[PDB]
Amino acid sequence: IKLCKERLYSSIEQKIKKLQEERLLMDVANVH
Amino acid sequence: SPIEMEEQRMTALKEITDIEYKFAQLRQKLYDN
Repeated sequence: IKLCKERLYSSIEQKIKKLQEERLLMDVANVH
Repeated sequence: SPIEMEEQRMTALKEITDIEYKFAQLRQKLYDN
C-alpha cells in the first residue's frame, strides 16, 4: 500500500510539475 | 479617411490589448485558486 499510494502520488506530482512548466511559459508570457 | 481609419485601428488594438490584460489576470487568479 505504501508503494502504490506514493506511486500514484508521484504521478500526481508530475501533474503539479506539468502546471509548474505551464506557469514557466506563462512566466515568460507575462515578461512579454 | 486616413484619420478615421487610424483612430479605428488603434482603438481596436487597445481593445484587444485590454482583453489580453484582463484574460491574463484571469489566468493569474485561476492559478491562485
